[PDB]
Amino acid sequence: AGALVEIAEGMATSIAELQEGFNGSTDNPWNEMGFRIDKQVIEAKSRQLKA
Amino acid sequence: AGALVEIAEGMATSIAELQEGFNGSTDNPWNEMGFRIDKQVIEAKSRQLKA
Amino acid sequence: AEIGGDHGYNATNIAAGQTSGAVTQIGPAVMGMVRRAIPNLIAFDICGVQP
Repeated sequence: AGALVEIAEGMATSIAELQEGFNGSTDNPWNEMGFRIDKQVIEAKSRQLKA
Repeated sequence: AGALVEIAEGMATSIAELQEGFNGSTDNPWNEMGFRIDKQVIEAKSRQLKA
Repeated sequence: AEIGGDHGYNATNIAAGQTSGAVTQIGPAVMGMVRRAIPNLIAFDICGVQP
């Protein structure tokens, strides 16, 4: 219907230049990314027949 | 509807290694196979004319 | 009767080499590592750059 549109904008320079406690500021942390690395283990199920 | 789906999976090694009386176990027989071999007998019917 | 045994099919049991039988295997091999593919970009021929 156009009432609710999707947008995305960058961060203002005044907030980006001073990030994570610059010029006496506080509680303005960076955003961080990491990798998880998790494993899956499978098992060999058997099968057999007789005559 | 997907409520009753069709599956297929093997046997756990702990249950397949000891099958039909190994390590003192019992009441775990194998699944067996074989052939039946049944026969059909036909008869030669005749057919003739005269001039 | 030295049973070969198996893991309890628990993920931790497989990953730790545990086995309900006699021997405990070294490790659960390495079949490979999957990484999620980086989504592709749309290029900038739809919007002028003007650096």
